[PDB]
Amino acid sequence: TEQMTLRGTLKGHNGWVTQIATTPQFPDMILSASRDKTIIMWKLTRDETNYGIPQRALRGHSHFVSDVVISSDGQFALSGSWDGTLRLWDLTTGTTTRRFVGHTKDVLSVAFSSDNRQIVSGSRDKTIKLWNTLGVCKYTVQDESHSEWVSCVRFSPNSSNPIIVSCGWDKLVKVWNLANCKLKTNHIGHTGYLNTVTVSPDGSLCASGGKDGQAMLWDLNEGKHLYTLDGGDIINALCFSPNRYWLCAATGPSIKIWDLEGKIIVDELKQEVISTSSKAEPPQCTSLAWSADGQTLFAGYTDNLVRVWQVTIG
Amino acid sequence: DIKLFGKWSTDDVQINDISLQDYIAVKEKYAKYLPHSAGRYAAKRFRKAQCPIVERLTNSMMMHGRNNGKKLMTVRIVKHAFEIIHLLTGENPLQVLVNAIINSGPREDSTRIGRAGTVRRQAVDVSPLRRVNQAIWLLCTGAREAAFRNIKTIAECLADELINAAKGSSNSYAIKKKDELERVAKSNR
Amino acid sequence: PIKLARVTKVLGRTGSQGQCTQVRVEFMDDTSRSIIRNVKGPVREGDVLTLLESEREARRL
Amino acid sequence: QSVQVFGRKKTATAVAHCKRGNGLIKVNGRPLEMIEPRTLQYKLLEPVLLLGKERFAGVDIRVRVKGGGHVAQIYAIRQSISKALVAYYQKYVDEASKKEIKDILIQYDRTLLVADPRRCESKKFGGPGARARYQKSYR
Amino acid sequence: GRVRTKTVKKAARVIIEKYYTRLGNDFHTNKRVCEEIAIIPSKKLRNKIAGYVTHLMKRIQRGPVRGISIKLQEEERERRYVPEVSALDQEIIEVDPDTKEMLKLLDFGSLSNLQVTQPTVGMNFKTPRG
Amino acid sequence: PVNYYVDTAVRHVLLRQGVLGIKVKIMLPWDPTGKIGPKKPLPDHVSIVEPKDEILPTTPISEQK
RNA sequence: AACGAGACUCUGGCAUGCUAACUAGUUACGCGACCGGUCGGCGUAACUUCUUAGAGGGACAAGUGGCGU
Repeated sequence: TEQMTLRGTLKGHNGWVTQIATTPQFPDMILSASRDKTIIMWKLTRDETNYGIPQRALRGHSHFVSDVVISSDGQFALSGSWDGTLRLWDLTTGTTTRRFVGHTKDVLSVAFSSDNRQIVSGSRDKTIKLWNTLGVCKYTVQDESHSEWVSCVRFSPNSSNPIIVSCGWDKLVKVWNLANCKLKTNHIGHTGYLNTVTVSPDGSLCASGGKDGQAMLWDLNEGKHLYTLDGGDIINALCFSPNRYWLCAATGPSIKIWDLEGKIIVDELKQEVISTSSKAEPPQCTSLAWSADGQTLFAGYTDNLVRVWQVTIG
Repeated sequence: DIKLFGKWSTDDVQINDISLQDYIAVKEKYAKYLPHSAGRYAAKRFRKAQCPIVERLTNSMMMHGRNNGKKLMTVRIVKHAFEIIHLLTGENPLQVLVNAIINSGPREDSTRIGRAGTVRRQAVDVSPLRRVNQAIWLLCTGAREAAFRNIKTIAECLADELINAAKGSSNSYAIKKKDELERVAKSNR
Repeated sequence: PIKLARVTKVLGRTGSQGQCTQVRVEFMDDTSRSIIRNVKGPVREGDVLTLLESEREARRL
Repeated sequence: QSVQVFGRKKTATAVAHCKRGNGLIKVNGRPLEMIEPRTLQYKLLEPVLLLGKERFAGVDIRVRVKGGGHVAQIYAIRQSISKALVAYYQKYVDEASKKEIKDILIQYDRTLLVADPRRCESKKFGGPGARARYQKSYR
Repeated sequence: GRVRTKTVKKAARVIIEKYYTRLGNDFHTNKRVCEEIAIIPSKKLRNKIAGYVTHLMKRIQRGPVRGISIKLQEEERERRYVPEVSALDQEIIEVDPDTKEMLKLLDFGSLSNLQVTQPTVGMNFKTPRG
Repeated sequence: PVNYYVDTAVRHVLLRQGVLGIKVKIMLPWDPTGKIGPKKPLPDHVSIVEPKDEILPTTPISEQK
């Protein structure tokens, strides 16, 4: 009964966007990593010619900015890139503060806890690295972490025990404990390599999307496979909706927004406007971000462009 | 807006041919403050048409051995010729330059068929970019052997072979040798 | 009778030393008279020539 | 308030330190009208004759040049000022005015913001230069 | 020109035939997976291989590629199909009179699904030679 | 690779009626150093490891540890 | 399959990412000189943009449109 409209496009980049970060502290500032060594802090003017402007580019890296997670307050950001470093910024300055050295390969995904004192980083080094905010290597997981790369690591935004999860290219969804670093649960249910895992905002439901295109639902605190969502091609992102209680599955050319319980698609988000490029492939949805209100969905594609959405309340 | 040498307006000029429409430079966005911009236009095919034509004249003006690298001696020749044109014809020195380019380039040529030394030609069309290149190679040539030893300075003699080439007069060196290339173009047809 | 012309497509490159490009030539008076005229110089598609005579067909050299 | 960038032609490197001020632009301790090749004065003044003194109103740049020749020093300077205002208007002013400056700068001439990479070739034995050969005889 | 020699193409083809699941359509991801699977010396060879792997994985999705294994190339298509009723499950099978004589000698003249069409009446089936 | 994978030797032998000269070259093997041959491989020799058969899944197994 | 070609090695171009630098410096602070300015003028101080040289990235016909059994 509610649609998803193309309200605007966030056109400011040159490379493929990989992650967009949102905050409840600021419904106006938007940070989006990309594949052109630059995170651009957006300012949503919400004008009819443009929904947002670029405000302050965070030009600090030397390779592809693979991931961006921001703090509770809207001043700090944790960023991973393919050079192996982590750039901890300070958003009012447009200037970095820290640099985390110790990853010899491409840092794939990072995550930031609520207390802004725990930093986890998953890389092509097959190592899980726990970082203090100053720069201390708190724990390197050499506890038989993963036989291949770790695609996405995530914290758990729960009132329960804060837990971490680590999907890998060896098709294993491993659950480890904070300040204990012991494997809690293995999930062997995927054909094809895992890409993204994210947790429902209650901190009890985890979805895992892989190469098969099948989002597998998992519990955190008891850990069992609940539902088996199906999609099209390879999942590139997974989110949740804290207000509308939906599963934000990101297939390639379209976002298949799914219901968590009914498993009914609200809208199919596929938009083609040209006919000259019919012999090529449409851009793939890599970046998916759900804002605090849930009214605005920030989706980013490989056409170096981020498409914002508005929910037609009807 | 942008004035060549800070004093010549660039928008009041008007080309006449459409055969040399795009292969003649500045109308609205090739307006440069100086001729020498030092771009790399000989990198790929069909890129010397998109450099300013005053720079084309200065590049084809350093074409003697003793002057084969001197460009700051060459921008003070177009700077010391365009004022002479502006005092002799009383209008924009760029317009008369384009009119001297259009009337001087040959439009019909003959290619040699046969062995080495003997010729039996046949008439062929002339490409528009080659018509532009043949004009500056004749207009620039005419201002050297004229002003060689006839006391008069070479900077105003470039104006002497540009102003008399804009009108199509037969005392200018370029349209002479154009029509000597046209009489042999009539000889086969 | 100075006639002006278009360029549709260069065919090949001919002559003794390969200098002469062979181009299929359209007229600018919108007729479909597709004369073939040999041209000497760098020519691309979409050029516009000034043909003095406009009756002789192109022949090899 | 400090922004420091360089510009380059063949061997000349002209670094340029930009701070906020009144509009004092003095390369090598000299104002721009006093550089002894005055024949490329408009090449030197192409930034300020494109962006206007209002953008140069709250700035203060002293360009530090060395190396190269004369023309290569002039072309290294104008790249440095144009690259300095872009990084200044990026680090302190928002992205929008930086974009408005940068787009008209690349629309005028791409050399003003990115450098020309071509540099001298080695000499090869058998000739006076890089490709030209010594004249060979026959019979 | 930019023609890849048989070192690049041979290594790319055997990486395709061994690791089709790890590869994709992005160049830069295939650049990273080949440098951990394979021991490749100096970087310009690793980049030239991974470009051919991207160009090759683009072409397998459109159909067949003659250089790589048929069993794998066909199997992926199958994996990437069941019709609900079989194409051999027809209700009317149109046969000739001469076909029904063969079925009559096969004691299968009592079939219900047959519909004896009449054959065409002109004896013209050869090409007009000349 | 001719600088560290081969080693040349030129020896003159003196016979009764003149000089023979012999030239011997040996293309050294691999073994990242076993004190024999170079450590570096030949720069066009690509070596691809064999993949190990991962156990294929049938049911989504949520195995706690 | 092998030699030759290619790959390779050296060099040129990019890094406000990293490593550093009293025999290289920038910026700043006082001091000194002459009209807030000029100093290849003096000494401390943040630091590597310039300057050196290492490690590593980076470009692969990779993306798009044509022409291609």
